Amino acid sequence: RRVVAHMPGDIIIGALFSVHHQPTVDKVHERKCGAVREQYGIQRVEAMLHTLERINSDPTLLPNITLGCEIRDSCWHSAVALEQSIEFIRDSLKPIVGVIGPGSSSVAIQVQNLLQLFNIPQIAYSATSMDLSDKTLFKYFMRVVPSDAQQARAMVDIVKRYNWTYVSAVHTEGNYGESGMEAFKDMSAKEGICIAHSYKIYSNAGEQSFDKLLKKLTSHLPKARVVACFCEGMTVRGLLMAMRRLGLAGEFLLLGSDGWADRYDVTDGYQREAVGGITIKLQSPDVKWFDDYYLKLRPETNLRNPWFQEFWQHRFQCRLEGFPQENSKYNKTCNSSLTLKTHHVQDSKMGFVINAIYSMAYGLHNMQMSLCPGYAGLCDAMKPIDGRKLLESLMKTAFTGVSGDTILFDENGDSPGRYEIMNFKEMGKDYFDYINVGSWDNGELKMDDDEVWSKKSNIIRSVCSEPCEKGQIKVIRKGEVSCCWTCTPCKENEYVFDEYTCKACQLGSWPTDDLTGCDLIPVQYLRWGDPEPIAAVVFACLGLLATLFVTVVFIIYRDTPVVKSSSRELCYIILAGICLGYLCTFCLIAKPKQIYCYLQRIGIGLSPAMSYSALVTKTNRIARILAGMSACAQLVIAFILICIQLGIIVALFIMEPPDIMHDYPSIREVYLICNTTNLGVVAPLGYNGLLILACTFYAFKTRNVPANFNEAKYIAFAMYTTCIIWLAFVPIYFGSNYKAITMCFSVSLSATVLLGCMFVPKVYIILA
Amino acid sequence: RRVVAHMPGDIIIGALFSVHHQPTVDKVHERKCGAVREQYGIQRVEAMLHTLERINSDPTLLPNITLGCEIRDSCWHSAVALEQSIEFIRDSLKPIVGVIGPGSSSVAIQVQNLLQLFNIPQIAYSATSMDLSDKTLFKYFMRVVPSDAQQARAMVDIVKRYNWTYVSAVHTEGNYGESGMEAFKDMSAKEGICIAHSYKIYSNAGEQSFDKLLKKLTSHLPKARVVACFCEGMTVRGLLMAMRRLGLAGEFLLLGSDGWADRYDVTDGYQREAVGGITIKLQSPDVKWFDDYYLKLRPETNLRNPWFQEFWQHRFQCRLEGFPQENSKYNKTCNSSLTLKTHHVQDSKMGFVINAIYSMAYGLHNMQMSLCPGYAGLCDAMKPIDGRKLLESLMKTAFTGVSGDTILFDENGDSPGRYEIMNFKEMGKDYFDYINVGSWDNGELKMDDDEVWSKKSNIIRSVCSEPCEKGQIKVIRKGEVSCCWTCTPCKENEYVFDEYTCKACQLGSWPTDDLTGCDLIPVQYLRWGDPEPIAAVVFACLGLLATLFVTVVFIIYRDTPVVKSSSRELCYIILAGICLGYLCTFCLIAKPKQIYCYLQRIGIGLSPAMSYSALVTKTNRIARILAGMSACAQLVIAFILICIQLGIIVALFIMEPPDIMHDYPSIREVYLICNTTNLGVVAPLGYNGLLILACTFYAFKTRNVPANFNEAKYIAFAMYTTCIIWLAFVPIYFGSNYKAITMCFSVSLSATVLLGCMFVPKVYIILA
Ligand SMILES: C[C@@H](NC(=O)c1ccc(C#Cc2cccc(F)c2)cn1)C(C)(C)O
Ligand SMILES: C[C@@H](NC(=O)c1ccc(C#Cc2cccc(F)c2)cn1)C(C)(C)O
Ligand SMILES: *[C@@H]1O[C@H](CO)[C@@H](O)[C@H](O)[C@H]1NC(C)=O
Ligand SMILES: *[C@@H]1O[C@H](CO)[C@@H](O)[C@H](O)[C@H]1NC(C)=O
Ligand SMILES: N[C@@H](Cn1oc(=O)[nH]c1=O)C(=O)O
Ligand SMILES: N[C@@H](Cn1oc(=O)[nH]c1=O)C(=O)O
Repeated sequence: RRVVAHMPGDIIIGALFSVHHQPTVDKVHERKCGAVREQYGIQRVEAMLHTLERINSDPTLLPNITLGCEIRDSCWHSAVALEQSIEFIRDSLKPIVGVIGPGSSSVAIQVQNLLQLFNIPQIAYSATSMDLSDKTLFKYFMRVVPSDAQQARAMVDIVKRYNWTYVSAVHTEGNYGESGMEAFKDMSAKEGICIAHSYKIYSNAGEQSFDKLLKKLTSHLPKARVVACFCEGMTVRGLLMAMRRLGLAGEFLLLGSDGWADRYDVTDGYQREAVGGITIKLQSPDVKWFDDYYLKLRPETNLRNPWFQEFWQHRFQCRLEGFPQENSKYNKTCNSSLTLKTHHVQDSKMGFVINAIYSMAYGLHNMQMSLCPGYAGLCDAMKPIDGRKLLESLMKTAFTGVSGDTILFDENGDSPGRYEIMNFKEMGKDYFDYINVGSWDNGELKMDDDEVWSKKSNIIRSVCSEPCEKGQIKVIRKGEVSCCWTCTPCKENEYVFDEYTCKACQLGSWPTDDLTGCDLIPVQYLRWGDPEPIAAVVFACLGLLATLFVTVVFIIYRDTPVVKSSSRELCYIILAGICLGYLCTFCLIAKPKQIYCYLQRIGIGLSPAMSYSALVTKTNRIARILAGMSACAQLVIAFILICIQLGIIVALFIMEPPDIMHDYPSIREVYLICNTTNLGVVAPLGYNGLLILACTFYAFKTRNVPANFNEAKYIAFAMYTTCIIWLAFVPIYFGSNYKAITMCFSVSLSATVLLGCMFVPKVYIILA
Repeated sequence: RRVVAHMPGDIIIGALFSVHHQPTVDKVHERKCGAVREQYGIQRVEAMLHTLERINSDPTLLPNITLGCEIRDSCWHSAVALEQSIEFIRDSLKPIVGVIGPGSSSVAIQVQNLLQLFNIPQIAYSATSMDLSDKTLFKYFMRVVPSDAQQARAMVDIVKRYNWTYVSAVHTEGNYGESGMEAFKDMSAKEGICIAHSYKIYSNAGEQSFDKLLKKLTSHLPKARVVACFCEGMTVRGLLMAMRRLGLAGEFLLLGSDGWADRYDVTDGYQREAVGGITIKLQSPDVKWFDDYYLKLRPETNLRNPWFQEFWQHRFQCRLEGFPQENSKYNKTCNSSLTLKTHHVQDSKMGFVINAIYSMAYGLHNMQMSLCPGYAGLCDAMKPIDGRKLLESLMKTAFTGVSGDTILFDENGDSPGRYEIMNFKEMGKDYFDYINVGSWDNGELKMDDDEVWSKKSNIIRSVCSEPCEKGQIKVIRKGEVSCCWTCTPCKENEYVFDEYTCKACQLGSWPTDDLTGCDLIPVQYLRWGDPEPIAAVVFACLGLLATLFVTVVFIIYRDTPVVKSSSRELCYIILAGICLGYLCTFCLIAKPKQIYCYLQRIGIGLSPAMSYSALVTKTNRIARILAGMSACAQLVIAFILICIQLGIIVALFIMEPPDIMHDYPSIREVYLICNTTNLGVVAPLGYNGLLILACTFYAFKTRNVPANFNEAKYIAFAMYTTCIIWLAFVPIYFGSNYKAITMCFSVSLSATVLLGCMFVPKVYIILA
């Protein structure tokens, strides 16, 4: 049978401390546990044994009655703990009023399942899983530490503070690890953090299992550089040993938890490989009187602790020949000059242990005051200590702990606490230490960023993709996870408005330089400047000068035989036509307005009509007198021709209303032109074409008949050239968007011809 | 204290049956359990009590020693089971050699944790979670049923067979639910099934909790219509009651598990709400002799079962006045005419129970044979039955079950088994029943689709995304389950590369039919067909005929002074010019090849050079005769003019060589054209322009020359016409492209202009 500690008393309290290590993977069934522990073992046992004596000596708490204890070894294993708990409850089948719960959460759950049947309150000091907070399943359980909900919140705050997005998660198999990592996963996935892969491993797994786990961790090495470890000390140590074996010292950042905390025994020997690791340690100041008591302990004068001699041998590698447990495995013998002071560290959760024991004692005390106030001792009503009443008192108890602060239990039996964020750093040459780099308390994370990463080149941010919101490139998520994307450039037509989605603008808009939202593209038009329009207006002005010169010559030589046969009225009509033809050039090249549009249509439709309508009748009169009514009748024929033309124009004007249109030929450029349908343009052109065809027929009929210096031949030349000119611009016109400019050129050419291949001869004669 | 069923024997085997219901959420701490169960309670208790006596009577198994039992009630609760297991082991602190493990997995885990410390083999009959398969943690645990891995695989097969992609998951709090749903989630997400949201709920949760769960289920109702339930009977029943309360009458399909199976107690009264539900039942044939024994049981003659009278009262609502357990709560009394035959169903897992009991018997038998071969009974070495040897024998034992098939245990203590898929259907009016609609064995899912959904209108496929595999439209995801997508059309340029991305192909490329890929665009060359090229070739051919006719005529009268106007060599240079001018049409209008693009440039640049060079020299001789050298110098001057032309054209040829070049005007259409640069076309054209303008300056002088048939006038006509015609094609050429065709027409006509006005005057004379 396993050995246990004893201490006599009126009320006997139980305790489960992991004096020995967890049983090896091959020896779990035998249920024998390995090496003795100092921080987790002998220190806690001695702490309990001394705090009990302190309580007994102190008259203000639990007066006139002694408090005894029964310490057993759980070996940090659920099965060993269950057997020891059976040994506790064997008396129920001096009673154990309560138990100071085991370190592990899963072990605590097993022990609690057994204890709650016998109404034995269990106060833990390091059980942190949220599962134990449920008082329906675990009624007789309290703890002097907060749950790991707060620890998961702390880890996620630390991860988000450094914008770590793509992390890898490891948690120890059990209840602490599983619950911790479930909480972390929830809160991280909620707030943008993405987990590369969540792994699990047993603390007592072999070397090969840790090797395989680390290989899987390296499978996402370049990107996922931070491993959030909701792991125990031994899991972290296993990962460190794996890093040693496979040569991975110093490219992973291990974000630990309370399992790792401040422990030197998890990073001794393997300091080089855990440098930079960030851990979360429950805040607990060193208990000074415990150190004063502990450091003076000697193996000769300490008999009440059955594991103290084994601890003495293990710590200082030696053999004590004067004791039954010689343990001749060790080579040397230890002289009576070795002390615990050399290389002494007090376990971080010592305070909590003392608090837990006090939490019980005060509880009993409160019950003592409430159940029989008068008697200063174990009254008749107290002989069978009721576990239910003790649970109630323990629930409502409050006092001042060894640390100094007050401690209380909430509705779920937890206790308020804060965390200290620590970083494992290298200070000197071959000297590594834990450095306090921040705190976390009720949601607020305070952290120095100078002590950790004393440079702008910190650990490579655990991000699965560079921030791709640089210009036209858009984020596409490949299903991998929200946090691993690739990148596709969005085209110039479209704009990005929300991530993952870029859409095209309608027809006359263009994206801004920032490439968010599209604005209105500036509208281009006929541009009074520019070489082409200025050349057009130059030609138009020269044309106008020629027209006015010709009209002057005509009007100052009226009764000259040169202009005798030619109907003066017909000539007037021709000159007016040519003038308005030239004018509509300026009427075209301008800022498109309604007054400009309607006038340009009338001008273009009328001027050819007005010129050629009189021209045809003139040629007809000549051809008829050759072939051998008229005068006024000639004028009325010309006038009815122009009348039907004007009727057609006004009809088209009414049918299709003239308005300023914003044409969009391509996706980039926008122009404004006045709404003139295909029919709206081709109708005047059609009519004028019929007119010119009739005119060429009649001119060809006349051809080269002798006249007043033979005008007919020149008129025929002009008619042929003007027909050619009209036909020339058709392909450039009817399948493009240079409407106005080419119309300007066309009309200017078609008038210069007439004003030239007519009159200009006559002017020469006038000069002669 | 709780009552326990007894049967005396030499070896006592324990059992834990859920005789009563689970304690209510309010009465958990008191640890009192509710109403008595028939299928899971009295039937299993009576089955064990009868199977043991059957074994005792049978001499071939366990001869000469009797097998007793101690049956206890676990009330389907971990705490009650743990206290009853403590009652089992109390004697070890006549020994309980083994227990027939409790029904639920979580309860089995607690009991196993306690039992393995005392080396008591535990054979379950319905514990199915995978967690119990781990023999490191649970060494003394065996089961006569397969693990939940196979069941999760069965559910995944069922969901994938009906293309249910977007399902919602519910699982009962515990281990069976938790482990089952983890397995389902893993393999489903692996294959492609999608979980809308995974919910968890306690079996004994209040009505409010089930209401909230169902509200959350309906929050994803239109898209997630299938709920995969890894739940117990009571969880499913709670969901059905919730559906009744807030009005669901066939809106969800509940895909159940072993917990639901074919149980009537989960759907009795609430049949309308579970119609269409598909469940998975472990295959086990009904044990007939159990029914024969059970149906004859009376409360008067059955004393060994302490719960039988309570069961009698609960089943047939009545009171037995003739027994101490009157239970006066019931109003009426039971007449001696009530039999269990009325409305009798045997629980689905009866076979497994009897197999487990037989398994323990056979284990003991094998040990008895191996340890004490000679002695027919408990030998001296067998008096303290070692649990280790028993576990070993139980592990290696195999035999024939009640069903008929052989029973064996694997390395993990499991047993082979197969599943039956059942569907809850309505046959008659107010008549609902479970129908076997399939089976599942070692990966093979064989299931009839006629009995379920006897029509083409089955349940709406649980998909959150209408399959938009309709050619052009692609899939884009958006922060959520990579399972629900929005469909966006890709544009005409691009093709779908992978269903999540569509990319644009090359400049000269187009997507194929059904958007499978981008192929090469056909080239739309200048084909010999079509009206325009045919007309061009017609004109070229008539030009050739005219040229050859003229050259014939010219030699017919070669020296005659009538044709001997000027150097007759010039009037051969011009003929050659016209000929090769026409010949260039063919090399300009054919398939663009290297040789043909070589020839076209030379032809186009060269022909006008020679024609107009000879013309200009002729005009120079005429102008000299008017001004009043000539002789043969004019040939050399024409030759040096051609020399400068050929220098220029060859220089341009060298600077930019004609090759095969692919123009891309738009993204859709492509052509093949020779890469004659803009400079390459404007430079020879520029020179020829200079030549023609000057040839007119000279013609301007020669208007009125009385000469040999007055050639000068005709040449002036030709020169004016050719200048005009060159001017006419400016808009169509520079502008709407159509380079080759327009050039063909231009060169074809400009010759006829000369050949038409220049020469045939002389030929006219010959013909007079
Ligand atoms: C550009 C376009 N030309 C015209 O649509 C057009 C319209 C009118 C005129 C004229 C005139 C004129 C000329 C002399 C006197 C007079 F009164 C009027 C020319 N071209 C097409 C047909 C494609 O060549
Ligand atoms: C289309 C284009 N025309 C030409 O680039 C071009 C080039 C060559 C000719 C010719 C000729 C010819 C004429 C007679 C005899 C002979 F041997 C050759 C015409 N146009 C422009 C100037 C825009 O009209
Ligand atoms: C993380 O937060 C933002 C990310 O854009 C950045 O400005 C900041 O420098 C990052 N690092 C720290 C230590 O905050
Ligand atoms: C979907 O289910 C039907 C039969 O239920 C059958 O077409 C096939 O199994 C599935 N089809 C697809 C597209 O997966
Ligand atoms: N909360 C932890 C406590 N703990 O675990 C370790 O490995 N060290 C340590 O302090 C647990 O529940 O296990
Ligand atoms: N398969 C369940 C057992 N079980 O759950 C029920 O609801 N009925 C039933 O037999 C388990 O493995 O725990």
